[PDB]
Amino acid sequence: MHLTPEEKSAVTALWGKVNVDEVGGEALGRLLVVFPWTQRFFESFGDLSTPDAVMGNPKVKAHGKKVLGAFSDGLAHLDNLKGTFATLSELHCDKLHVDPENFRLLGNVLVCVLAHHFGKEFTPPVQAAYQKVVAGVANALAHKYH
Amino acid sequence: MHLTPEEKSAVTALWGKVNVDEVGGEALGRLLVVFPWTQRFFESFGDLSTPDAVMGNPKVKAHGKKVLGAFSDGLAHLDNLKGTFATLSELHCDKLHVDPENFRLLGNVLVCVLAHHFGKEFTPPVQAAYQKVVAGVANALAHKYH
Amino acid sequence: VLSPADKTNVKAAWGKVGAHAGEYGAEALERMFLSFPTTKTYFPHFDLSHGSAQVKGHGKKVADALTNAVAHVDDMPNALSALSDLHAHKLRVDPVNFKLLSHCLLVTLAAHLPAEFTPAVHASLDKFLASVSTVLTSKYR
Amino acid sequence: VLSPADKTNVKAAWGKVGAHAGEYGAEALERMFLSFPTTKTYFPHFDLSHGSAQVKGHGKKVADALTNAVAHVDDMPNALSALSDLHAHKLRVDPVNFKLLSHCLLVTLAAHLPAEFTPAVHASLDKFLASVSTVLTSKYR
Ligand code: HEM
Ligand code: HEM
Ligand code: HEM
Ligand code: HEM
Repeated sequence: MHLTPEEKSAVTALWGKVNVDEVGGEALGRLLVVFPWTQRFFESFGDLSTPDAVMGNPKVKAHGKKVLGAFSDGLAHLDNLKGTFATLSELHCDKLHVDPENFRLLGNVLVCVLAHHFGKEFTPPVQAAYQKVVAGVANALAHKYH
Repeated sequence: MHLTPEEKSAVTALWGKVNVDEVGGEALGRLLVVFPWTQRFFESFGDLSTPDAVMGNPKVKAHGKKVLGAFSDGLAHLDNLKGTFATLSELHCDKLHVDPENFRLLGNVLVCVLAHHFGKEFTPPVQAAYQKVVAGVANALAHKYH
Repeated sequence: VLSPADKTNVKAAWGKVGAHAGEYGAEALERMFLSFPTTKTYFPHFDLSHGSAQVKGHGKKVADALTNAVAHVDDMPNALSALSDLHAHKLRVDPVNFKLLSHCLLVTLAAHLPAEFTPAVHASLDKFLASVSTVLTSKYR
Repeated sequence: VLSPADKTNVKAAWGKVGAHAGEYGAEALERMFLSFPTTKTYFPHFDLSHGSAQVKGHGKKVADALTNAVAHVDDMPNALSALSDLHAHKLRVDPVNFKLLSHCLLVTLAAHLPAEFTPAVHASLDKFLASVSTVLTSKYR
């Protein structure tokens, strides 16, 4: 990741303040509501017929937390996202058949949720570093597609 | 750039058959006709009002030769596209103000032109290799943007 | 929007494709799967080996849908209605993939129509395929 | 297609922005220039430093066009005809950039309207900004 030291530092400082439980459920729920075609991968989660249904779904919440836990690992491995997510990439490709374009959608939704949560603290420079991180993670998750 | 040996040989194999002069002119011209907004960078080239005016414009043709001459040189340094195109990347950014999306569009138009000239010979595997190469060149030209 | 000229260009080119449509659709799919592997995530239930009967049969359906769009070029949103619902609510294919297939179709036509694939026609065809993709993607949300 | 509930959501969200519209416009631009530096290629004649009067001034213009769009949500192609002309024929901005401005505007709204930026409203705004982008790039060719 061509991340600047000041970029790494800003990403890390904000992340130490993130409530993963709240943020994960919100990001995953928002992806499914804003881009409803992504619901195709989550049929087994139950009712996803309305925003409230989605946002309230406990499987959506629990899976959100897990996804964001994985995202946390990446932040501790920013100089090697590829090796960090190699297995998860293989799994999303060979077992789950998820179009990597979805990784990019989730990334931008995540940025929107961090803004919603941190308000003015999510300054344009902080956002810029996070955009690089979400693109980095998406690319690492797509790396073992074949 | 994940280019395998066989990908690389196929790219080079075909490239030896190209009349770079002609092809450069066809690709640039087609870009200007198919995606007309790209004409914003070439107003000093004169008449670009109709397909014939663009395709037969001597300045379009001469510029295309220049473009393809640089591309060929990239094909001789596939393992170091970034270094090869560094000065050109800076130029297109800092002096010419060219959105790198334009490099992507040109690449895809170049693929159509190669298909058009080589017909069958441009097989699916060969196209697949050329897609990787044009994305790599586009990425190399975009890499010094800031 | 398609212009009168565009419409003439598309009818003429597709008219020359004629009875080879199905085969060109099948080749367009092969080129797509090979050049843009991420598109394969939508066809896990298919045998994607070269020459596959499944690919050949699907290429025909794709080609026939385009032929129909050309046949109803002044009423495309209505002629493609059924297909737009299918891609939006059952299949749920991310919109970026439409551009990939469109590009491969064009490459396929260029490789087979040396004389017809002039710059004006290429331009009309590009707009046509973008129009078709817009329709197929219009009911996504 | 914007639904009645979408229209309601956008009018509501945009209403609270009220007098801040201009500041939010400038903020969205600054976020785009920093997050997606290729967008700067369209503004070589601007001072792009933080706090620039050019950016502020342009932010207002963008925000006002957006207010106009919201006010004419049922008839966007007509209300934005001139702007569509401008972006298509004079400015000639590559279409991929509209998604980038759209995203930054959404981030700006999220950061300023925590109460109003619910999941349903987020969805409607995303669709609205996509619709605006479609109208602005509809005359490109
Ligand atoms: C930031 C990007 C993402 C990361 C880091 C991530 C991470 C994960 C992790 C850690 C798992 C658990 C795997 C297991 O142990 O079984 C998982 C499962 C899964 N992911 Fe992702 N994911 C991402 C994005 C996506 C998106 C965008 C989609 C589709 C929209 C998706 C689809 C799935 C599906 C369908 C599962 C299986 C869930 C289940 O039913 O148990 N993922 N992902
Ligand atoms: C394969 C991708 C490309 C390569 C290798 C390439 C290479 C070149 C080269 C060698 C020059 C001459 C540099 C000089 O004058 O010192 C040039 C100039 C230029 N390039 Fe590119 N170029 C590419 C794509 C593009 C595209 C897609 C655009 C915009 C649509 C563009 C816009 C321009 C402009 C406006 C000039 C100056 C033209 C003039 O002489 O007035 N380039 N480029
Ligand atoms: C030019 C645009 C396209 C057209 C005209 C088109 C047309 C069609 C048609 C006619 C069918 C068959 C429906 C039936 O059974 O009657 C179909 C199915 C399907 N399409 Fe598309 N399609 C287009 C683009 C795409 C893209 C970009 C993708 C994803 C990469 C896609 C993925 C699929 C899938 C997965 C099916 C179901 C195949 C099966 O399970 O049998 N299509 N399409
Ligand atoms: C949400 C979509 C957008 C809207 C509503 C919008 C709106 C506007 C408005 C109202 C103007 C000023 C016209 C006047 O002077 O009366 C303008 C100009 C301009 N726009 Fe956009 N715009 C949008 C997206 C974009 C994007 C994506 C780009 C490229 C990144 C862009 C680049 C420009 C440029 C370069 C000007 C001329 C600025 C100047 O020279 O002062 N616009 N736009």
